[PDB]
Amino acid sequence: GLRNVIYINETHTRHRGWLARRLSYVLFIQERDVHKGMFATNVTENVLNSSRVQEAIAEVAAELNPQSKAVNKVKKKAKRILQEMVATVSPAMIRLTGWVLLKLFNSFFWNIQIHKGQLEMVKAATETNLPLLFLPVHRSHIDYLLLTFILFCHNIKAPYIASGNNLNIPIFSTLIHKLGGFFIRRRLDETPDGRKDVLYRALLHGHIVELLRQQQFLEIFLEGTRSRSGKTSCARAGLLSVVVDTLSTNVIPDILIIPVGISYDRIIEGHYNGEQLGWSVARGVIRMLRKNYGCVRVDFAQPFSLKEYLESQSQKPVSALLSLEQALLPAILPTDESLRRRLIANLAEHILFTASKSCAIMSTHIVACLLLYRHRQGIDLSTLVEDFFVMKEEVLARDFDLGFSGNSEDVVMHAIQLLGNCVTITHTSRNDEFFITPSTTVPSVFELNFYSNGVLHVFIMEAIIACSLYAVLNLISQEQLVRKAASLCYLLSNEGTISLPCQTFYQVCHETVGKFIQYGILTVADCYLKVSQSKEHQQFITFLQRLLGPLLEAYSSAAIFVHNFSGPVPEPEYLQKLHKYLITRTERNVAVYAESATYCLVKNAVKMFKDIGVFKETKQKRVSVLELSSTFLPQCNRQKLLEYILSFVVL
Ligand SMILES: CC(C)(COP(=O)(O)OP(=O)(O)OC[C@H]1O[C@@H](n2cnc3c(N)ncnc32)[C@H](O)[C@@H]1OP(=O)(O)O)[C@@H](O)C(=O)NCCC(=O)NCCS
Ligand SMILES: CCCCCCCCCCCCCCCC(=O)OC[C@@H](O)COP(=O)(O)O
Repeated sequence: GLRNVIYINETHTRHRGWLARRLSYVLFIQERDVHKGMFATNVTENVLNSSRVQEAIAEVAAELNPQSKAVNKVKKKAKRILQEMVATVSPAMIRLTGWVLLKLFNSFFWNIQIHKGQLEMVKAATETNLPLLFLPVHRSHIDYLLLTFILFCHNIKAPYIASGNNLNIPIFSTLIHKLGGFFIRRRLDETPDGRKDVLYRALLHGHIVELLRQQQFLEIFLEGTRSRSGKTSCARAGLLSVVVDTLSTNVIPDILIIPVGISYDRIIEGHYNGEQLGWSVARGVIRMLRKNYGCVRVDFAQPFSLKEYLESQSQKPVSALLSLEQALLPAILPTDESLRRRLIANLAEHILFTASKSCAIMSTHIVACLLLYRHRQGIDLSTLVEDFFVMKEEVLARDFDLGFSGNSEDVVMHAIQLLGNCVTITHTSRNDEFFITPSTTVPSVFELNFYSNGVLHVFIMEAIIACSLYAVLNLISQEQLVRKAASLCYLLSNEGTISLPCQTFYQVCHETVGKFIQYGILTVADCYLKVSQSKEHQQFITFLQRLLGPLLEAYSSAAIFVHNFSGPVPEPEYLQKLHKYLITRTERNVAVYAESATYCLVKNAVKMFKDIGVFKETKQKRVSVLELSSTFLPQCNRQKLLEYILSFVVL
């Protein structure tokens, strides 16, 4: 029950015949319904006529005086900001781009899958007179080309995209402006001379207020950048404040929010090893686009009402105040605007979770997951083909989408040829069957790990309970397992979203222990559970244990570096000589999983220690210098902090 948006023969057009086939596409572009009338107009004028904006202008001028006829200057400046900000969509441009993208996608992709039922909802959300808001998860640059192209090819008007100021350059800007992309500043700060450019912020508020008030569609990537790790990073609540404020003020009745999940079998950009490790370009871009990449699946979550969601928050009698340190450390070592911050901050996480949990699991995702953790030593095809069937069922049985179908053999054989850089395909003695080992080198592994992290979010919970199960043992008391698991969540907090922000970890772990008894891995003898001593269950427990190896090893070997920490140092200088150590631990062959040396997990560990408050952040001259906290001034605390993390990791 799917749809391939790129698959366009004459059957997708009205006119038919030899000629009508030969020019199939050009007709399909002609038949699309996009006119100038259904786009917001008089935007600059309406934003410059705003009573908030003119008052914001009125006071910024007032400061500059010894009558006050300098208003001309600030007003003339205020205009120029909107002149570089606002977008101006041209149906002519959109069609002609859509045509090109329909050629190019059909060149360097195999297909782009859409579940009709998910879009038939969006076409019901469209035909109610409300402004929609599309919140995808940033992974590759192609994300912002797809989201629009998918809608354009179902007779839906292109959304106005919130774009980084980087792209604002001559020619390339005036193209983007005509394709809906409106440019916004980074940090919204002219200079540290001024506190806040009240004018710019008021104009930015006004623009979005106006663009929503005219019932147009908005596209915001809540992840400031695309993910280097290959999993959803920390959500930014920058613009969601601007969009919620619009509702808070009562200038528009309601907004619909649509989480989107775009999964790639192979991202055009490829591995991020170049960053994670720490003429000739244009040649590289030719070398880039001449390669083929795999399948794509874009998954739209159910549109929900922000108005109702914001009411639903006011039904909660008490909010979550517990600190990451106050959760963990006491178990290891014997308001007015702050509520408003948390309120909008949680929404962003709730969205990214919903989006990330829509993303379809790919073939590469499943192959990498097996190759890294299930085997590593490397296996002959037949065993991997039989496993690829077994894993596929494990994913479907947990209610997740697959971005592949057909013969397991062929779906794996396709997926190998994408991982051809990491994977080595050889011939074994007295066999017609071919052998498959992955790379365990410094640079190659990161590519396998990156694509492997695609599946991590399906098993992330069961893995925490699987690690905690091993932890508690060194006839389990259920309370202790939940209590122990609950911290391993607070510890791996920064690494990624584990569950919905609206419920506590205790409950999530209780439910996931509740799942293990339903599967029948744990059974009843306060409650006393026993682990099923069955080959299949044990190998699954050890797979789930192994799966979190890199994510614990890095956090362990991070604390091994803290053991000897000399004086206060700037963080950007520290992170490099912490990241050096983890590379040096592969270089010497001390670190087990070479995955751990990735730059992403280093930032997570330091932010985790900064959340725990081992390093007291005392930022100066616009950089974070790390002060070794009074609690962790002695050695015996850091010793226990090291001993603790070691309990979860298998030796
Ligand atoms: C413009 C943008 C950069 C703003 O984020 P930022 O400036 O980096 O983040 P800050 O926390 O410094 O934002 C400052 C303001 O945001 C608002 N804000 C940020 N987090 C907030 C939260 N949790 N609750 C309420 N308001 C919040 C406040 O009004 C805050 O005011 P302040 O300056 O007095 O603190 C925005 O782009 C963003 O972060 N999110 C969208 C990402 C994006 O579209 N990037 C382009 C690539 S497609
Ligand atoms: C049918 C035709 C479809 C029309 C397609 C038009 C698409 C318009 C694109 C608008 C401009 C892009 C949107 C903003 C995205 C953006 O700003 O990406 C850059 C950052 O996130 C990532 O930065 P980094 O990872 O640090 O390089």
